[PDB]
Amino acid sequence: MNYQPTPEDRFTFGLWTVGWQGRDPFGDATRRALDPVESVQRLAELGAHGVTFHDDDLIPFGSSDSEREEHVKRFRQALDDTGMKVPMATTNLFTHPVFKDGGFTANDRDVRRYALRKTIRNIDLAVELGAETYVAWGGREGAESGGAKDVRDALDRMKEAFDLLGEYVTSQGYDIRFAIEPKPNEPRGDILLPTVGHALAFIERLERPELYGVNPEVGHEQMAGLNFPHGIAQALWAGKLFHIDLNGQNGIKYDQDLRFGAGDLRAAFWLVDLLESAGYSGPRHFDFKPPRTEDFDGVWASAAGCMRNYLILKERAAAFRADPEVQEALRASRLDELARPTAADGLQALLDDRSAFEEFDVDAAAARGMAFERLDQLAMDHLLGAR
Amino acid sequence: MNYQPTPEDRFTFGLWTVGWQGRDPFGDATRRALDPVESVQRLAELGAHGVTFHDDDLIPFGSSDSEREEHVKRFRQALDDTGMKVPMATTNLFTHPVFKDGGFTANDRDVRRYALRKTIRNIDLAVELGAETYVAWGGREGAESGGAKDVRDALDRMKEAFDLLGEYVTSQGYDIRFAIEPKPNEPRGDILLPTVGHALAFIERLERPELYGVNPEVGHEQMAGLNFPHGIAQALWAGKLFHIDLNGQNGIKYDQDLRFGAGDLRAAFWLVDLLESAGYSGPRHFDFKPPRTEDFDGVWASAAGCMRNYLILKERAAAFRADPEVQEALRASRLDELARPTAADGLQALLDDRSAFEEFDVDAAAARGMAFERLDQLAMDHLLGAR
Amino acid sequence: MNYQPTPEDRFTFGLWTVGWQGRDPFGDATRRALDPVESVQRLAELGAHGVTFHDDDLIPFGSSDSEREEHVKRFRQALDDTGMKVPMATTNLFTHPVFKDGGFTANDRDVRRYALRKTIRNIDLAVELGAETYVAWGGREGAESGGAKDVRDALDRMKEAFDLLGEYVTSQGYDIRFAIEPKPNEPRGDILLPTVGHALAFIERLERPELYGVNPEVGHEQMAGLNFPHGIAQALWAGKLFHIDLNGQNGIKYDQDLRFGAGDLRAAFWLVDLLESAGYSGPRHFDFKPPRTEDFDGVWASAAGCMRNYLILKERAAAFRADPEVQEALRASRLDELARPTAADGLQALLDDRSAFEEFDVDAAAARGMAFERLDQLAMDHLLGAR
Amino acid sequence: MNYQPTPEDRFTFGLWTVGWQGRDPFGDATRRALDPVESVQRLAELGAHGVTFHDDDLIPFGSSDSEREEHVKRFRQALDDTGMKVPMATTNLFTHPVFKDGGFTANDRDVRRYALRKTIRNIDLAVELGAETYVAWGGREGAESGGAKDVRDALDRMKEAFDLLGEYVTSQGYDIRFAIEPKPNEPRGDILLPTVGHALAFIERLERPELYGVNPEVGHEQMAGLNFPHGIAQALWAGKLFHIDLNGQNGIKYDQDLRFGAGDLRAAFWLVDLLESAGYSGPRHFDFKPPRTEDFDGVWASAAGCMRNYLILKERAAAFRADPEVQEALRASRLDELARPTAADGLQALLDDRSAFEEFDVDAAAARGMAFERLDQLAMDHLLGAR
Ligand SMILES: O=C[C@H](O)[C@@H](O)[C@H](O)CO
Ligand SMILES: O=C[C@H](O)[C@@H](O)[C@H](O)CO
Ligand SMILES: O=C[C@H](O)[C@@H](O)[C@H](O)CO
Ligand SMILES: O=C[C@H](O)[C@@H](O)[C@H](O)CO
Ligand SMILES: [Mn+2]
Ligand SMILES: [Mn+2]
Ligand SMILES: [Mn+2]
Ligand SMILES: [Mn+2]
Ligand SMILES: [Mn+2]
Ligand SMILES: [Mn+2]
Ligand SMILES: [Mn+2]
Ligand SMILES: [Mn+2]
Repeated sequence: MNYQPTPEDRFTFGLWTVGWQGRDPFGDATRRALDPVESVQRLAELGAHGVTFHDDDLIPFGSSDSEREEHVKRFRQALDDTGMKVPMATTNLFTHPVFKDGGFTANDRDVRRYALRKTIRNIDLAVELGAETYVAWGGREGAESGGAKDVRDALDRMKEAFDLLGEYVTSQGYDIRFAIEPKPNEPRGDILLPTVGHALAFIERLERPELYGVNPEVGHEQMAGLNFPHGIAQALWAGKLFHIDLNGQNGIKYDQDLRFGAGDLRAAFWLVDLLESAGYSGPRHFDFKPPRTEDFDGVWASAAGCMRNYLILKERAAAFRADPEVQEALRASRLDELARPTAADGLQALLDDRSAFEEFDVDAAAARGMAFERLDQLAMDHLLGAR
Repeated sequence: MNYQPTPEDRFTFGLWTVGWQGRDPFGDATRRALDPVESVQRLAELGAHGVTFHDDDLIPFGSSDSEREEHVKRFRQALDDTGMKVPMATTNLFTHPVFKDGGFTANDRDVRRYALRKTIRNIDLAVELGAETYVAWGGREGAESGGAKDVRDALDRMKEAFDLLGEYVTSQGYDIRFAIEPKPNEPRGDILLPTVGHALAFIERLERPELYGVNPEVGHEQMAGLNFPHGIAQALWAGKLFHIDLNGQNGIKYDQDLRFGAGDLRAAFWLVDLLESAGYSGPRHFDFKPPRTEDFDGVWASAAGCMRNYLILKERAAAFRADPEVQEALRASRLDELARPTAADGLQALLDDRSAFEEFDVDAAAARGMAFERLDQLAMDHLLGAR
Repeated sequence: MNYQPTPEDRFTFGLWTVGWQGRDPFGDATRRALDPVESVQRLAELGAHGVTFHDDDLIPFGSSDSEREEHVKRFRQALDDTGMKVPMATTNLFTHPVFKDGGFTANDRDVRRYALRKTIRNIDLAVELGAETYVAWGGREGAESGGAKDVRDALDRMKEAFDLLGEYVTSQGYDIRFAIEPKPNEPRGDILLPTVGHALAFIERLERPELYGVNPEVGHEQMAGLNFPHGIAQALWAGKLFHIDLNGQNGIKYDQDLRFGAGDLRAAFWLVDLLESAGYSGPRHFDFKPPRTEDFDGVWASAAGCMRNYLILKERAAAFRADPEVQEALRASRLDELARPTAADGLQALLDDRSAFEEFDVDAAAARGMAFERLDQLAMDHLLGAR
Repeated sequence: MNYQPTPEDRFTFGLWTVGWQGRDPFGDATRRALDPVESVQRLAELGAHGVTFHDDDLIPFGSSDSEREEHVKRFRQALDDTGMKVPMATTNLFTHPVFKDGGFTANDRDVRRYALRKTIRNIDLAVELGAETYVAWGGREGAESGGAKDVRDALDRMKEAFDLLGEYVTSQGYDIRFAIEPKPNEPRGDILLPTVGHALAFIERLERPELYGVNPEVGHEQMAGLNFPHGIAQALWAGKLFHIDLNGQNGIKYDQDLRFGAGDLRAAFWLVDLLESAGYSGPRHFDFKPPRTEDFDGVWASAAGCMRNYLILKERAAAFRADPEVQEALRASRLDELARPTAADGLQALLDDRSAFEEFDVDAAAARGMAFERLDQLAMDHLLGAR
């Protein structure tokens, strides 16, 4: 009873994940830097389907056009040697000090123009390597104090930047869509577009809303104490689940980025149940950090655990949905009824229907138990293999 | 140096606020029930502009049409005697046991039809009494376990219900708009549309989005650790701030509903700064609960404190914005620059502008300090009257 | 592969758990009251070992001595008929309005004397029914505002009350110990002795510290975002784990009291691992509330799930500790070394040991990986039965 | 109406506070390193009384005995030139990779011995420079996973280390006491002794408890959602408030370390009220980080704000306690009664007192209002200078 990933499972990792050196707010790096070529080779051996990158992970900041081309050629040869793909790319608009007050919403206009230029340069590269999605995480957009940022002005600036990127992609005829990734705080005291809901609402005000979706991260919605699977169902309902970041988090605290399955395990089960039942077909991307207590062996074990945990949860959710006893429990809890329209008969029919009010027996309806605890215990039995 | 409210300040209170008997999950009521007529009279004496109600606060559940009319006539006479208005009304779809699994999203179809009928009956009453806004708080919509609610089906049901209410209002020619009020949890384990962002996004999928806005509550966004003034700026940016619920909360815990100004005082200051500077012209509604430790004297002192605290914050934010030293600090922090377009010159101009990339001096830009702490201390000096 | 509880498993429940009518801050009861005799009989049938009670759960507040004796005789006959025991008892010092500002720390001296009298009356009853532990949950001790309670004065009053109860027990020659149960908030804004640590520290200032221990609750330490199993290890380290309250909670929010195993499942696994490995021999008490969505069938299914979940976790933690591959992993992570004294050689020997400083190779030591992720994945494999 | 600090106010700062370069988990330093001599001079000019240090802030890790002496001589001359003192010192047992699994509780025994040696070397230096308090923050003691640390073994190791340090100090005849500083998480997933309560309880198990107290930090207890002033009153009640770390934090999130007065302003007011009324006479130490958005001018403005905010709160709490109207309100809320013994008459007298039970009028007592909201509004009026 083994669970082996194959490239067909669509598992992807950022270069910055297995490549994290372990530098935290309180400590120095515990591991040497990894050459991107080595990460591509090691991930291919574990069964991953591909990798993602920020511009700065692949081409060191400040590289001349000569070194740039060299870094790209070497990477490209590693992808050719292993069959690994690059489904998503993003920009680093958070490390360099110039971004201390943001990229797209920095108060300084000069920095905002620079941020757009750095981004556009990377979209060209992403298209060349075949990415289908371009993510945007505005980690420096926000503030630590109230007077430092007028948020209405900041959203105008954020809209302006995304509308210019949409103009660029359409002008070039590229087949690439954008995915905004929300985070409530860290590194800024409060970050703009803090949750999936805030990001979905913002997209509706862009000039071409169809080019943009969300890239939610498990641990970021949990940093606000929200239900991850409910946020994802809202993103699927809106047709905006363009990409996803998988990891684990233990509650409202700093962003841990533990391997997928760590953190809230029941949430991980319901998330896999939802992705598989809704037919999500994008990459299963892991944005995690092998703890700094680990050496290289531990990095590879942590990345392998990410894939393993998804495969086990996939099997348990499938057995759960397939069990006839569960199907009867879902009927007993009226899941079937939730799926039917409340009033396909229309407004006038509802208004004339005495069974909906005048003669509705509230006490009989109220006495009906929901049977949700029997259903939840079947789900627990299935996750634990005690079924 | 006194701060007296007058009806011109637009301060409103729910009957359920000063009328809360003090029953909590762990204890019996500490105060006798108040007759709505008495609350109208006492609030008019403190300087309030009006009151709001849930159908069940005014007409006891189960009342025959005869008692209904009687409860309304008496209320109407109290409004005439004091000059108090009724700017908002709402429905109780949470107390009666029939609503244990929700109103609009209950799994039982019969309950969902009943919920719509109970709501429609109250919209007619609200219009008769002159309300301009009808709020919807789906406190029972959500779940305690994963299998109990398919959220995509639940959002279809929630959309269906709001679309039918929109059809009803337009069919009757009423001048009333709806305001959805988000809450992340309590009484359900997780509530649907948990934050202002989730509610704004949902409204964009309704058949007539222009009839719906949000009614955010200070304490509810703080229950998710979010920045209230940032959520309100997003609601104003979208043109959807239809009404607001003012109160205080000390962090992520049960919903406290303390008087306005209690809880996060700095957030209260920035919220008042924003409402007044954006020109919000709706009611300043207090949805709070005088602590159960209080007698009737304490209820009235708590409600008076609500208004007083808003008036003091209003004065301090106005002195803050009016101070020439603050105006120079805002320029020093580049608030002026955040308000200017990043690229009014257009995409092609940005792409050809070498000053935005090729010749951008990142190090010089990065070395520029934001001066946000000097600005924040001026704001602190102003709030404390140490300026 | 079934998991049947027997009285030998020591599973206990409060009358107030399966007896919760479902009244919440926002809603009326959804279930009729249960006669204590019926709960005793139903729990005996599910395999429980016993029940616990607050004075007010067994004898309705205000009962004359005649009704009191009657309520006791009936209960006593049900215990005799089923073989159920009563290992713990407690006092209700939170429901009646008189307790609105606390019991032992109320500002009114008269209420504090009354609280002690009500408690003493119940200790006599508890001893008569054979309880070995008397719990104290000061749910009303605390405040919603800063000036309302001087905490140093409040701790003097709390010490005085516990010292008088200790004097009473010793004077009567009773074999009963006290267990203080911490809760950070709810129903008060902030409760005194908010966590296990605060309660252990307070006990050290009592006149006879040996008579007092703690009764930690899973969900209460999680309401402060703390690690439950770490708090329990500290209570075991101090020799103060007198009783325990088992349930589930999903994070920092209102006190949910879900059935045990719900909430943080990994925490539940590590807690069972610790109770069983440390040899905890007290009752396994469930302080939970079957959700108000349930009818009587759902109440009994929820209580049965509590016991089932403990039994499954017990089996998985035992298989985890018994696996030779886990034993080698623990050695690989140096768990063996953590158990050895750092300096049994003494201070002078450590000071003269050049291998501890002057010649310590920090870089070699730092490069050693902890292998914690391999170990954690083995634990995950074991919990899920994927091992 | 100015608030100027003087050395008599006892304001102190760590070298690491104004010296923070701005490196965060997501970004590079934004400011150049400061020479400790320059910080001493600048702080003396702002009115500080002294500075504190970790060994590594003063003498770069790895320095030979020759460079060590040089770093000390230069520092010593700056203290002589300005009249600044050094009231506290501490050890860095968290930055170097060797400490990745902790100092005193690392699984590797060799690292634990090294940690003690590094600490002892610094206690000698601290005594030489005149420190009266030696702080211990075990930031790396804890874990990210359950199996990685047996907590009972870890507490044995932590007790062993503190007992050896106590043996060393007494053996040398030094007049220095230890202060343990709690933090619930960050950098480890969960840190041992997470709150003031956990640290006070642990001290009671040391061989010489009188040598140890706590160094609580505002932002750390708030990271667990706890009430800072209540934790401090418990530490004062126990006679263990040896030192204090002042700063601001906005809720449960990463450790922000904002300047004092930022964060929870009402908590800051009640904390100052308590320190001043209890007569705390130790240093008023600021452990904060000027935001990375700032240049050197902003660093100095942030440090000056720390002192200013304490002085303003000190004035408002003193006016609050001195107001006759407040004194009458405290009597109205029975603060006077909370300070009197509940039963100085003794147990037997309480048991025979019918006024405490048999004839206690619970309904009359329950109807008495606490008048806490009037009292809290007076406190708000006083903090805002609207009084
Ligand atoms: O920009 C980095 C990514 O876009 C993101 O997914 C980070 O790794 C933050 O979660
Ligand atoms: O339905 C009640 C209201 O709509 C709401 O504002 C409540 O008082 C919850 O906050
Ligand atoms: O007083 C009730 C109990 O002592 C306690 O365990 C409650 O059920 C709160 O958790
Ligand atoms: O060890 C550093 C200190 O002891 C501490 O106060 C830190 O600055 C963490 O808060
Ligand atoms: Mn993350
Ligand atoms: Mn991410
Ligand atoms: Mn509320
Ligand atoms: Mn509200
Ligand atoms: Mn509880
Ligand atoms: Mn309990
Ligand atoms: Mn800190
Ligand atoms: Mn500190």
